[PDB]
Amino acid sequence: QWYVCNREKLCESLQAVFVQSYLDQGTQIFLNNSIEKSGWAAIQAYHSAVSSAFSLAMSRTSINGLLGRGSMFVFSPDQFQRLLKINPDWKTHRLLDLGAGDGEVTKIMSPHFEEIYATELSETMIWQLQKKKYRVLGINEWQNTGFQYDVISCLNLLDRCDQPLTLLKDIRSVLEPTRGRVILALVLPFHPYVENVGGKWEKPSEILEIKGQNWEEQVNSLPEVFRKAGFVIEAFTRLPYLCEGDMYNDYYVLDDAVFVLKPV
Amino acid sequence: NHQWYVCNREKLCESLQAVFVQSYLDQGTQIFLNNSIEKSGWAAIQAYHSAVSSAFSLAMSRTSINGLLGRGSMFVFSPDQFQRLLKINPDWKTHRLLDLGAGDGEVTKIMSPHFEEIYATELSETMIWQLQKKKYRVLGINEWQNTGFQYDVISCLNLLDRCDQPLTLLKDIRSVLEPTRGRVILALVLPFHPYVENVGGKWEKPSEILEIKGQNWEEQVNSLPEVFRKAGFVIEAFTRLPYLCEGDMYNDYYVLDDAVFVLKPV
Amino acid sequence: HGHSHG
Amino acid sequence: GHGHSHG
Ligand SMILES: Nc1ncnc2c1ncn2[C@@H]1O[C@H](CSCC[C@H](N)C(=O)O)[C@@H](O)[C@H]1O
Ligand SMILES: Nc1ncnc2c1ncn2[C@@H]1O[C@H](CSCC[C@H](N)C(=O)O)[C@@H](O)[C@H]1O
Repeated sequence: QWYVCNREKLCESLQAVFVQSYLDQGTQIFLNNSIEKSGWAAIQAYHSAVSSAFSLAMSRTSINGLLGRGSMFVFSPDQFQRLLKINPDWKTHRLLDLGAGDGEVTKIMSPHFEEIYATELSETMIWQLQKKKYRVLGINEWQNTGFQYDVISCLNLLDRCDQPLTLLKDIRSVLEPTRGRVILALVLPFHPYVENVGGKWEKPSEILEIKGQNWEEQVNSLPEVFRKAGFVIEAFTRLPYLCEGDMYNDYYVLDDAVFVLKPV
Repeated sequence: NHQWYVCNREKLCESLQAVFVQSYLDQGTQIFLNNSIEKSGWAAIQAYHSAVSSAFSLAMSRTSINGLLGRGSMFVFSPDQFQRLLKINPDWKTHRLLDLGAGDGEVTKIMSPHFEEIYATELSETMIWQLQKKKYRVLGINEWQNTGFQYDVISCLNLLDRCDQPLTLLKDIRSVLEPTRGRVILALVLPFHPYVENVGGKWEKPSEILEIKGQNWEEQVNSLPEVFRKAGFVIEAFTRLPYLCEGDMYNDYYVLDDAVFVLKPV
Repeated sequence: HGHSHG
Repeated sequence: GHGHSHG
């Protein structure tokens, strides 16, 4: 359901790089953990109470990290080791996770790096990222650290930032050019906005030319977009952008398209 | 009352002795003290503030907690004290103001009537909300020098001892200050003990250190003209003011020893 | 109470 | 019991 697509509708060159995912162990563990967390009605009431009172003074993201709630899921360890095509014990030097959220998505990729680096707009997410021992860098500081990153993860951020196309060329410049790989998640249908305080939002200062009338077409528009910033798709899959749920629903799902981009 | 305002003028640099303004516990300062004493009797809220801070101390910075609740509003000078320090009349006005590290903007509100456009910066996410509620224009920490404009007045009120690059901030102020008539309003907590606030009662030493060598309030101010001269500033007027803040369940107000300086570019 | 992505 | 907002 979340993992399949009409392989005919894809572009012929995308047909050769697609990877099939399945509802495996780790996804069930997350789903079963989420169903358990929602079952605790006392927490949900406390969560749905704190967020309601401070929603005007903070962002929906910052409140989540303040509570450690609403953690999300993209790929399982095996799902990640099948898209990147790495063995369970694969390991390189540096990771960079841009807009890493509360880090429960970065923690899946963490066993493969000696150094993890993360950026986040939310002040409580930075605290959550430092709680995972990650070196949290500024949003304009990572491109100037004086060293390159072997894997730069940009998961579900282009539809959430002000200058996404700038971020793409930024990643291209600091990615280790010989063997570095970029992993990039994206919610389709592509609906971008910049989150603001008090449930508000603003349109981004850079428009991405990601168009389509379904999942397969919006994916087909992405190869040329990655070609702009100097990337080519090495592999990609369809995954659910799973998120922890409230008292109303045990979990939430969004349609994610993850890409492994080698620099060209 | 008195110990908040007096300095040993004989222990001052004889160039600072000329430009020292004597301020006093005036009406505007007592408007703050009476209110802080009032809001300390509100035990209903004083336990509410104590509840939220105890809950979110590990997840946010103490400043961000104060911003979310809007509590802990601080005080430096009154409008009269502010007018007397800038050598300006009550109805005086100009175009641009920039308050670097403005907090919840309760000290900016003292200066705000004198300006047509008020810019300010902050690191705390909740403090920026408190500033935009006052309709101020919140700029990034590295945008205010690169917008191109020069601010007629730039205020760095006790940001030096709390930021990572203080001397860089001094340099950045000199570049984008209106050179013909622009003044700089500087506050600084003495004894100078700097750090950079992090989340959860932790901290980190600033990347830069300022040459503030002094032992009493007067001696630390003695070495300041050198530091300001390094940034292209001379001291036009300065004073000793109590750096106040709204109290709590146990105390009505918290006081610090502020040395406030009005500077002009040299 | 919503999905934590908007 | 409660800090001076500055610190
Ligand atoms: N300009 C920016 N720079 C860095 N992070 C940003 C940003 N704009 C938005 N973000 C972050 O991007 C996140 C989008 S939600 C994505 C969370 C995480 N990457 C995941 O896939 O699970 C938000 O948490 C937000 O804090
Ligand atoms: N590098 C920086 N840029 C902008 N604001 C900063 C900063 N470093 C610290 N700050 C903010 O500056 C404040 C210093 S406390 C001073 C607040 C206010 N100027 C007053 O006099 O009361 C803190 O709230 C902190 O959030």
